[PDB]
Formats: sequence, C-alpha cells, structure tokens
Amino acid sequence: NQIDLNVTCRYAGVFHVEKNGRYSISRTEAADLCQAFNSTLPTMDQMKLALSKGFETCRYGFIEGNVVIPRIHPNAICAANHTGVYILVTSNTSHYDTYCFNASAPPEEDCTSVTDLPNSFDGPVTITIVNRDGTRYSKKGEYRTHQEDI
Ligand SMILES: Cc1c(N)ccnc1CN1CCc2cccc(N)c2C1
Repeated sequence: NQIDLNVTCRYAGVFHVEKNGRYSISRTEAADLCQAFNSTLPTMDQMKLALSKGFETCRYGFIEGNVVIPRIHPNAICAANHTGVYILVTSNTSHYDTYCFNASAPPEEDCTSVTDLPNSFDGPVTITIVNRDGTRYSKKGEYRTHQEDI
C-alpha cells in the first residue's frame, strides 16, 4: 500500500509528476494529484512560460485539455524530435504522467526539493515524494477521490 511520486524542479510553478516511475495516471487522478500538491493542471499558456524558463521532459503528461511534452532541445526519442510544447494527437490509451502548477512557487527555475504533500487527505497509503536528487519525504494519506482510480 505504497505510492512513489517522482517530482521535478519547478519552472514558473510548473512541474512533472510520475507515479511509480511508469505511465499510470488517469485524467481524473491527475487533477486529484495536483490538488494534493496545492496545485492545478497547467494551462497551455502556463506550460509555455515554464518552457521559456528552461522546462523540458521526455514524458507525456496531462495539462488541463491536452497531453503534452515540453521540449527545448530536439531529441529523436523525445516527442519525435520536436521542440516547443509538443501535443499528443493520436493515442489509443488513457494513462500518462501529469504536470502540475503551483502559483506560490518562484517565478523562474526552482530546483530545490519538494518536502511536503500539503493537501493530501487522511488515508492508508504510504505516499513517498521522490526528488531527482534522491531526497525523500513520506507520509500516510490518500489523494484519489474517484473509486475507478484506486
Ligand atoms: C527517465 C525516465 C524514464 N526513463 C522512465 C520514466 N520516467 C523517467 C523520468 N523520471 C526518472 C526517475 C525520477 C526519479 C525522481 C525524480 C524524477 N523527476 C524522476 C524522473
């Protein structure tokens, strides 16, 4: 009864979250996950500003309306060598990572660790935040409000 949430640096408040290091988050779970970080799914405009501050990943994740990958450097294995906010057009499947937006974060690059999941609710799950530098924070709780996600 354990969930790992791997989180990135924030860029203009936007960050990437993956669950157990594999694509495994539904659209409903993504919204709930961001809410647990006192965050929201980013708008396209928010994500484009994050990109302009240095944000890129090699992973599909939800934003409010689309599934995207922010890309600064062309890479043939990430978003078919595209740059900019690459939008996923055609897929059979529904589970990705997510992006989240925290308005209270610093305006540019914030590569400090995340040490809390402030808006998690009471629950039985051991939830571990895992930073890219390995730094961890664990707590017992839950964040999923839809039964189909559990
Ligand atoms: C690189 C990679 C992959 N090959 C498959 C799935 N996910 C990733 C990206 N992950 C890799 C693992 C990890 C651990 C802690 C924080 C962060 N941000 C990350 C980012």
